[PDB]
Amino acid sequence: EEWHPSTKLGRLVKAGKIESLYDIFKYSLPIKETEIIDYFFPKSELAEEVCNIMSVQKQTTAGQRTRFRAHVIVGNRDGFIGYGAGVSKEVANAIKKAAKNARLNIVPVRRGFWGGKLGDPHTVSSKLSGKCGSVRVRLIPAPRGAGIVASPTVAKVLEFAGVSDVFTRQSGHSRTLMNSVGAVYNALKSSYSILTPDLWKKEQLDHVQ
Amino acid sequence: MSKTSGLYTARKLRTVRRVNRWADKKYRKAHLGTWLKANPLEGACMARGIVTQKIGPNSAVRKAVRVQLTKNSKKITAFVPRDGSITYIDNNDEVLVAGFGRAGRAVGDIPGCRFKVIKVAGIGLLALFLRKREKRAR
Amino acid sequence: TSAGKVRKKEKKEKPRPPRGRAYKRLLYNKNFVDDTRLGPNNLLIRQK
Amino acid sequence: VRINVLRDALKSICNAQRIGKKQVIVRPSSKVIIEFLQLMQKNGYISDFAVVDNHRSNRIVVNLIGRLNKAGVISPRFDIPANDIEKWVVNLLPSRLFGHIILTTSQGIMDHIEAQHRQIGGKVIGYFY
Amino acid sequence: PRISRHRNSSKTYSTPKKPFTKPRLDAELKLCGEYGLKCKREIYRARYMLAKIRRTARNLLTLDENDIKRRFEGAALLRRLHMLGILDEEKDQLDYVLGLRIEDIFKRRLQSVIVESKLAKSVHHARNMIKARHISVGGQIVNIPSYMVRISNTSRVAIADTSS
RNA sequence: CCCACAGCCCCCGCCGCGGAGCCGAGGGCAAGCUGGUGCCAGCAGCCGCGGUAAUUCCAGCUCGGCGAGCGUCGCGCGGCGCUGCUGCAGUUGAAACGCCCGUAGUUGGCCCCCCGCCGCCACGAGGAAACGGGAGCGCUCCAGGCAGGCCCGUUGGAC
RNA sequence: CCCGCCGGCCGCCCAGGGAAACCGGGAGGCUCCGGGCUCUGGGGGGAGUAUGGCCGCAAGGCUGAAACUUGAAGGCAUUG
Ligand SMILES: [Mg+2]
Ligand SMILES: [Mg+2]
Ligand SMILES: [Mg+2]
Ligand SMILES: [Mg+2]
Repeated sequence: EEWHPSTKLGRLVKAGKIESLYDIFKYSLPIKETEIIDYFFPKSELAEEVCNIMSVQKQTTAGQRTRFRAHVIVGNRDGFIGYGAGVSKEVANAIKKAAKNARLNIVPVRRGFWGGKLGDPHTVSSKLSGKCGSVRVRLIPAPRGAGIVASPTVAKVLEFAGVSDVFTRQSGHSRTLMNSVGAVYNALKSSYSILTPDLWKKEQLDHVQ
Repeated sequence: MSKTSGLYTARKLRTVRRVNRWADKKYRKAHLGTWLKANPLEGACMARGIVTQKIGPNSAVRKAVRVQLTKNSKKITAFVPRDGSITYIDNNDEVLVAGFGRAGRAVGDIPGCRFKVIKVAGIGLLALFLRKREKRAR
Repeated sequence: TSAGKVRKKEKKEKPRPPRGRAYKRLLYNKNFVDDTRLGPNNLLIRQK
Repeated sequence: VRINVLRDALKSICNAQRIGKKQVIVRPSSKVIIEFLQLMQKNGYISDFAVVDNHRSNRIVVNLIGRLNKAGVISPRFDIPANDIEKWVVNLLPSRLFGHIILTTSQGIMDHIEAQHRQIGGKVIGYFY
Repeated sequence: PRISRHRNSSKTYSTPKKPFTKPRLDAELKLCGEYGLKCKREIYRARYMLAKIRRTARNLLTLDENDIKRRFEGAALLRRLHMLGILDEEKDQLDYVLGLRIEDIFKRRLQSVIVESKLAKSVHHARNMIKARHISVGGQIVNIPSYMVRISNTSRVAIADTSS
């Protein structure tokens, strides 16, 4: 009936002990419950899209067995993006599984300024690259008002991630959607793990949490 | 590493590129000179010729014609696409012949045909198939 | 055997569309202000 | 045969940092290496180093403190016009905010920011960030 | 040769590299509806102008603040933008220029100033009135819908003193 | 009014013709309803359709794109990091000479504190304009042109 | 005997890399894409063919096209 947490993190979240999702990301805790992300997003701010739907067959003694694989992304257009996949005998359940998996894994996207620092960040912090299969992606900071220079599929990810200006370069067999989306996702995921001199400041740890 | 990278090695790079750029089929076909001589159209957009005979996994016979170019005197076949246009072409009628979409190569399921018929007696085939004009003068 | 063997209704005399920019204005009220989807056979059954 | 001492030194340094060591050894002790290391130290990437004499290409020891991500050389020293630097900056470094490109000029070894300030150019040695 | 051979000429607009793209079509139609635009060449002209402004701003921004060329070109560009009214008076930094959009260009059209003065019932009504020659920009009647009005003349756009 | 004469633009009075086509609707690629024909006729740049619902041929309706322009043919650039200096690949996909010596050629460890020479960087002179960039000027705007106002830097045409 | 150094021949393997099989005494330090030198390749056939040149007693070797044709040929791996 109601959401009975099955994890310590879920229980703490049900209680109002934790106040922000950034309070979770800072310690790299794995997420297993989909109820945790709606609690921080009660109004369903997160978007959703279905990138592709393909049919996969398996040869058997009698004819063929078919199945469906789907890819889904979600984001609130403000520094949060997630990618997930699902496979099932029927399209709808595959889509539900893909959406659940995409919601489950989510990462923050760091943003920065091109030259002049005025107002909110408008592009990626610096150069970012990702690799999945044969596909490679490069993200280059751009000036304000430049739009998104990329293919329709990648631009959808960058829009759902909350970016406005960026140049992109692609390599490999880009017609394989899964690997392109995975490469861009990995590049975005790497954003917050890249040291920059402003973060050289030496901070002492905190015993709490 | 593999390639030369010294500060005084531009000559070798130029020579290597000059030699190796002849390996591309497109560059060869465009800059070698054989195709231009072997092409009965000699680099022209389209040609004016004289028809001399009508002939024609899919199993549909396509209607074409044998033609001789006025300026060249070599023989080729050009295929009349639009329906009902076989009757609009009569033996020994001046025609203007162009090419298909793929320069040089054959197009579609048609074997041994690489051109098109677009005018007869000076009237566009499209203008006649839609009844805009008429060939009462021939 | 005879080519063109496969190759009558009187045209329905109805007013021309409003050309110029009014055509754009006609589309603007077509879908947004006026109820839409489009392409079903049953939809034409409603139209008839 | 050995040619570019600076390249070998930088590669060794990066490999050592990758596994998070603290001290490295580099056989060559050229002046250019010394100026490169001085610039790195002043900018805050490698802290301290010492040169160990032996009459036969002295050795040098350096300390690591993380921070450094990449550092390389340009094997054929190009010529960089004072007014033609933004293209190299964009092509080589991750962002225009941070990073240092080393140029050797008639005025000594300096960084691309300093040369841009003095509106002069020269030859490029390497980079780091 | 004839003297007519030395008369210069150039195009003034660009076409999108990808034509069939649904969001672009919808946005262009929406902009036409809010500005009553005839065809899509006007949006292309606007994008051309915006691209020129942005490229100039970029080139000036790469240079040092105390560069004589930077000072000269930025001052000229700022003066032109302000006199046109596209950029606000309170802004005088080249950085703000990169944030300009074609909508600011549209707002300074003759139809725009006509409508926001409440002188016309609508953009279409404004255009039809402009054609009939009932409007006296400054002291001179103008029948060009796309005529752009500067700040110093916005208060001076009136009805033609000769119109019925 | 202008014009060597005439036109033409523009100004003035009278009467007052409101007209859109070229492509396409399976994917690339934005855009769907009946009647025919039956691997025939035909479409199709590629995949493909048509052997009785033909979502692709032939017609009607409907719909989409651009627009006084639209479509077709050939060439060049881009697409192309499929000519790769920036910036390709070389175990198995196409590709390391059977091995050694070796000349032209290319490449060459470290070190001297100030001299001369070469390259190198910056500045400068000198030398055609147009084109291109670009300061200023409301040809009704614009494509353009170097004008123009009154009390103009010596009005200006800088660079 | 066991503790080391140099050089050589081998096996397994953490990272890392790669389409993968796998390599790991590199096939690592590379789209974060610059140590030096040399050679080779640019969809598949026609074809290592024709015509010339050189070498060789000969068999043959080195060098080495075009017209024309064609929409796939190939690599590693998965289920039957
Ligand atoms: Mg092979
Ligand atoms: Mg490389
Ligand atoms: Mg290749
Ligand atoms: Mg070949």
